Amino acid sequence: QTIQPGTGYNNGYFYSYWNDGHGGVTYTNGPGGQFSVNWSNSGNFVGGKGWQPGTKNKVINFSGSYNPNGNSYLSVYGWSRNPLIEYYIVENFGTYNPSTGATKLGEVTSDGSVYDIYRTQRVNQPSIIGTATFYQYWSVRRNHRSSGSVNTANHFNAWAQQGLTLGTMDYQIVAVEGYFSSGSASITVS
Repeated sequence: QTIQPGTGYNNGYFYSYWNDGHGGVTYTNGPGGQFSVNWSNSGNFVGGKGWQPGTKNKVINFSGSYNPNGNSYLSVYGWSRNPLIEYYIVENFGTYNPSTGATKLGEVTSDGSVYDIYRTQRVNQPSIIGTATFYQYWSVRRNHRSSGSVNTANHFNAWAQQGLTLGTMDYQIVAVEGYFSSGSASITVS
């Protein structure tokens, strides 16, 4: 169903939908691991389905239509505690590369493409544990796609070789994020 921001479980999967209050975004939970998002002149939002808690070796499958009209990303997104980390394994994006301004740590090959790895620090920003300071890890896919399989272990292992050591995994979802743009997406996670 079309819902206001919140989290929960729907048809077997965890979901999380958040927006900045700006308006212009419609999020709908669909059958199985499907979710749909339609936006027009939105603010900043994030919505998707997956698991709570996630794991360090989950192989995530996703398929569907992803049609961004401007700034947006389609990624495997989640958090870790001890250390507190917000991470993204970006599979596709619109007009803006999300790693812009981040520090490149290295590269990793996974699921048919090389990914560039970055890190950035968020100081006194909102998090799953409240206002805090933490790193944001990024794996950005070179060959954009809207369907496929993501072997999270390859990314976590690559990040570990670069110094990151994830601790307790919190939620882990396939998410569509939008940043003051428009677009449509219908994604199914499994």
